[PDB]
Amino acid sequence: AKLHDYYKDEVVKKLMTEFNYNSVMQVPRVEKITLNMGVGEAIADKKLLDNAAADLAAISGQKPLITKARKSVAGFKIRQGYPIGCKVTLRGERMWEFFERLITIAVPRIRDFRGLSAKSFDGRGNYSMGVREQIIFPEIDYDKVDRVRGLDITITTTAKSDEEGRALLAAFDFPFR
Amino acid sequence: DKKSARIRRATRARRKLQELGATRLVVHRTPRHIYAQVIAPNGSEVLVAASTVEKAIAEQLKYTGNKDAAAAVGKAVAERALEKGIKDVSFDRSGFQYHGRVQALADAAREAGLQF
Amino acid sequence: GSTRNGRDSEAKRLGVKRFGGESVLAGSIIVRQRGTKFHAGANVGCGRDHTLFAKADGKVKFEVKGPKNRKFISIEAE
Amino acid sequence: MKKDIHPKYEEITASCSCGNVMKIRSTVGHDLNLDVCSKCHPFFTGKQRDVATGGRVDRFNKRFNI
Amino acid sequence: GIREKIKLVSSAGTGHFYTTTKNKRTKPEKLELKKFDPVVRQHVIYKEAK
Amino acid sequence: GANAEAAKAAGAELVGMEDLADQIKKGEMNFDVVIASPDAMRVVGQLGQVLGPRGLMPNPKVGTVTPNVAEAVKNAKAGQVRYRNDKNGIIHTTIGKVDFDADKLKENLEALLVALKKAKPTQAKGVYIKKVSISTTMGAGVAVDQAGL
Amino acid sequence: MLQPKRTKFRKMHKGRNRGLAQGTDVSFGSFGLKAVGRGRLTARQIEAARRAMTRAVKRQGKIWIRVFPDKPITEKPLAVRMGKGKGNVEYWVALIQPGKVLYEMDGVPEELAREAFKLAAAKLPIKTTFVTKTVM
Amino acid sequence: MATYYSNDFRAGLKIMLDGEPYAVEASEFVKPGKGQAFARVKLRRLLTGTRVEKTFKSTDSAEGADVVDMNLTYLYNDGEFWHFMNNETFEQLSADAKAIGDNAKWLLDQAECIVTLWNGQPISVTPPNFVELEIVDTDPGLKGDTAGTGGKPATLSTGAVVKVPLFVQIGEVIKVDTRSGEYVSRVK
RNA sequence: CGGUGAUUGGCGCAGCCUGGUAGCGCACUUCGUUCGGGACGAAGGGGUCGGAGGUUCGAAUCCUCUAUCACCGACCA
RNA sequence: UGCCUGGCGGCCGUAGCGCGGUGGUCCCACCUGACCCCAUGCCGAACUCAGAAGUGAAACGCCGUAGCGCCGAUGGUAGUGUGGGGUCUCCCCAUGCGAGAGUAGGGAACUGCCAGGCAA
RNA sequence: UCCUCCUAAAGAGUAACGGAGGAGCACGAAGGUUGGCUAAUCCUGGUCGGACAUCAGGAGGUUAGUGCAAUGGCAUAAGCCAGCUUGACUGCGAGCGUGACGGCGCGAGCAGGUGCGAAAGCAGGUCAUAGUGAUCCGGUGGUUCUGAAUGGAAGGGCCAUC
RNA sequence: CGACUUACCAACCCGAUGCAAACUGCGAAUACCGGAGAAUGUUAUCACGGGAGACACACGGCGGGUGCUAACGUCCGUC
RNA sequence: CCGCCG
RNA sequence: UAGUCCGGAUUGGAGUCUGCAACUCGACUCCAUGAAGUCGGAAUCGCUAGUAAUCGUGGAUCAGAAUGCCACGGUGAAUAC
Repeated sequence: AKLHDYYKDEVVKKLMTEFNYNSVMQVPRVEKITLNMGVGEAIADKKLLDNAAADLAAISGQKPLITKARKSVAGFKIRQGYPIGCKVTLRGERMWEFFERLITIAVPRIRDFRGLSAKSFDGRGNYSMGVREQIIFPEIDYDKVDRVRGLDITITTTAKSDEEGRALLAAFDFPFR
Repeated sequence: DKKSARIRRATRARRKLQELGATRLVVHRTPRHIYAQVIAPNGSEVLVAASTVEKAIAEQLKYTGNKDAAAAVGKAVAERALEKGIKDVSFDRSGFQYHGRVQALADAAREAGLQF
Repeated sequence: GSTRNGRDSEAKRLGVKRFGGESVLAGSIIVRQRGTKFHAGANVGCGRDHTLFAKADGKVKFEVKGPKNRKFISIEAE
Repeated sequence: MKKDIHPKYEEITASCSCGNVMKIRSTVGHDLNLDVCSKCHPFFTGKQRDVATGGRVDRFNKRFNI
Repeated sequence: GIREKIKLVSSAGTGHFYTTTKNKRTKPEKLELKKFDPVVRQHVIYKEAK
Repeated sequence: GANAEAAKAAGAELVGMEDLADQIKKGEMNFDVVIASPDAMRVVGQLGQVLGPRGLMPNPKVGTVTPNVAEAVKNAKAGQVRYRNDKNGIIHTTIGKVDFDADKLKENLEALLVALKKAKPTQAKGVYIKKVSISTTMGAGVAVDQAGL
Repeated sequence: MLQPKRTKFRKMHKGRNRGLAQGTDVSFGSFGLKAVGRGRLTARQIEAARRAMTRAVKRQGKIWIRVFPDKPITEKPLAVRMGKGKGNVEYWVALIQPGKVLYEMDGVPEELAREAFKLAAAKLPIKTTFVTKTVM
Repeated sequence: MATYYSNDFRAGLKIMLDGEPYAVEASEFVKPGKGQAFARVKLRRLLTGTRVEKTFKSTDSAEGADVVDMNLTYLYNDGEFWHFMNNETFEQLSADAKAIGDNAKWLLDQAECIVTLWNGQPISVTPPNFVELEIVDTDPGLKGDTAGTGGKPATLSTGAVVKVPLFVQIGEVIKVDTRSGEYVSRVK
């Protein structure tokens, strides 16, 4: 948690004069980072979900939760309660050490990088990026993979506007094309 | 919501409990000051109330709001219950998990002599 | 021509058997009903068919309680 | 956190070409050798060579030679 | 129809039996319930028979 | 699913999938029993077709081969199961144990196969059920058993 | 022929036509065609009294029809005995109590609106009258 | 028990009278003024099936058969018999040479040939619309003179004989149909 | 009038029964053969189930209303 | 006794939302830490535990506001019990009961038992 | 024959070849208990990924769900999930409900023996209401209750059942 | 690879408007069950026992189904 | 063996 | 032993040459790109000797612009019952 000790008095201080809060509990703090890997093609192989969940066990630090299908749709041929993804809700201590590991040495490994979008906010302060490979994370051996598919990182904060959570990310410098 | 999710969690064993006319022991945990009181079977008047917000309890404890400060409540509720002739009660979790401080308040009540 | 209807069932004889203040000996069925249209209250039990049976040789009395106003059936004790 | 179900989370020591030795916790294993990090990456010098690309009259007047 | 009827025979000394049903062609493992035996006045294990 | 690592606690050696279909194509004699699940009911019924029932090692809804509760299945079927199998003629030869056990219990181990063979037949039996029965050792013993007692 | 779209049930009971009306005041328009008699109007009769009323007011102006049928009328065929089921639906009526403003009109003068509802009311089986939008 | 009356059944309703199962192909139900009702039923024998014509009255008619026609997978042959497997439930099934009749050629292996099972046992086997097979005994068909369709016969791997054109020799795996028995094309 | 079963590729017919695919023979398309057409050999394409309304996660299939094409009836006086 | 507050009710929208303001010594809420008690079909987020640096932001309580929900007359209308009547698929008279909708209007709940705080 | 709604006229009941639909089961968990949890559908943001899979947030409020038709019911949830489990237990049963009768339904409590829960307590199947057939004859198991001179047995009876 | 002009169809909401046996955020009259009390009525009430007959109904009013808001039609309710 | 006609 | 250091199409850029002129519409180079393609269905053609096959060179037409045509040598078969 390098960039939590950084957060406690150089980003909290930074956002109290940008949006002139009267109370330190008004400052946007980040709550959780949820890593969905929407595998989709676990209809063919169940062990195709097992390699994909094994890649979240490396990109994150902990074992993923496989996600059942809420409804059942015949446009994709999935039944009710048939496993169709895997999520990692990392929060607390390991989400700071991931967010350190995300923006510093995993964003530069993205092939043909220009910047992250300044419009990938859902009107509440919650960012969502989506990567197209596993191999932007060094925890992949580059040889044990057999599928291109990446994941999407969602950063749920306690912000309120799209600007108020943009400015929280922008103090971690979070490149923003 | 944190609060009203627990009220409906508790209501199943409140309405069932007043259907038996039971003089009930109502515990109320908070991150400081676990509370406890004993309520008559009408539901409308109480008989015994002892808790660590009282100044005759908190002076003898270093922190009010841990397990041994919860065992100081359940002994004092049972010491005041037997004066009124209240032997038989029914414990009410009030939506709290019967695990930590609210177990010790029922432990120290069953140790001191509050029969249930 | 022909018809496709003409089918019904033995009327189940539901409803309230014992009304308001009308002494009922314990175990006396009061309301025979589909679901819990009328809910069980003081001294009155509810069966496996939502038949609220009396439990104490007394009166009856319907009410409305809580924040849902569900006719409720209690038993005054005389 | 649970026992025995999670992968090992031993702290590593990263290193990129710029001398940026930076200790992080990960699950890689032994060590880690990097190309670029958030420091020394072509995001601030990269758009410097993106603005001045287009233009054709200055292309032509080098074939004018005067 | 499909769900045939079996006969749980008591594993006590007597021959009291409960009778019930079981769909055999979906869950063909035998029933090992623990029911009350009114000859022994105990609560011994019953086992499926025909 | 989980049963690719669950019956690994049930003692079986090569737990898996079509890795054992490469071994059918090589013709390996290291196993005697093929047990599957309704997950794995699409493999040997489609890939190892002849070579699973020529030597006979399949499973369906007749033998107890393929439930989905394979954890507590193989906690005993690794130990003592001896597969009562057809022959073209009258014969159904089963196997007695090592000679140096408690031999009086073996006279129940031969007897507690009777109540399972007489438990359910083909509802089309002929004159007798059990005509001739002789419990040989391997090559030398002869003991005429009775079908009645 | 004004007819409902995808009704709940095909055949309904006969029912009585008792009571007073609800379309009493002229709401949408300036001049109305109010019923005095108790009858019922079929969908052919609404639509025939509309063609005889749109025509007189040559199409400019605006006309509101305050009644819709939404009631099916069954009919036993000829040479068929009683029983053996309800008849099949042939046409759709609207039930008219006394006081029901049937049609309305706006955008024409007071005399052309007068002299068009009379040509429309000759197509109706009920006795109607002429009413004007009243304040309050 | 499933008893049927002859004014009821439409087509395909499998019935069981005089010791044999019958499929109904079609039935025309007539009844005329001042007569009773009869149904001139065009049945089909199921075990030895050629055809049969019965003209039932309005009463009575026959019990039904346990007659399931589900998809089975041909996978095995031994001596006489031919074993099959369901791809839905994986239950065993054993067919005989009287049940295979006049179709022992057309299966090769892993074929989804349907069977009709009667009363818990199969008597018929229907091989698919096409199977691909291999020619093992065919002359190396030379043109020679031939001006006018040459058509040489080919003995196949399964002991069938088919008429093939003059460009398939041996190991030229060719697919045929089973309903007639003609060459259609060559698989490559 | 009703009573009963079908309307699936340009044509005619299977599939439905028991829900997860739309095939078959002709033709038509290209090539080859031929002095050319016909025959013949090779490659290939084209329907999405008469229409409507549901049931179901999902309908050519199961359901109801229909459509106009077949068949069978239209008794006793 | 008077304010604030917390548990348990009485009642059940005149009591519910919206909008504007407001409170931290008490209490309460977030908050702090979690190796453990216990805990996550992954995650102390929740549950649980150990504590008290910070803030009243959220939430909660209180206050103000009718912008909606809700309450709501009197009069009339509809209906109808009984008895007569008519130009009798509908209505009328005598008598008794008499809505629903809408209108004026009210209205930002009230209240009991205990405990804590603070002023008397 | 059975179940649901309407006709049915606000107690119950109520007919027609009146208007609409369903049943001839399923389940050893889909039953019991304890502990928790809250839907449908749109909206934005997001790798493959679209009208629609999974993730996140919001609006929304039970328009969802309920093994299966319809009605009544359901937040204390009867709906969803997890652990332990066999009360889907034997002998009775005050008291009513409903049928012309055969019958059918509800049932606190009592004794014995269990389960779950710290406990108060709940549990003699399932949200309720369809999922079904009387006798006679006969089959199997149990119980010395009778047992044609007596002793057995056979056959009857009772009990469980087919 | 993209759109420009755009005589027209029109969901969710908002305002107004009707309809329903199988619609209800509302809701009578009567009828019904039960309790108290007075007058009145040859116990008119109930239970048991002997004997029956009857189980083809008709019209009229009201509330309806059905039919044509046809029938001295038909089918229930109640007098 | 097959081989139609302009 | 791979669509690979195979194959070179297609295409972006930068040029040279000829000619009044290189957009329609040239050849050539350079850098980048790196496609189909894994020996070809029915059918079909050429060749019996310095031949087939394979490898390069030259000329004519012509400012420039050939894989064609016309000529020249290198290596050099198999088979004919």
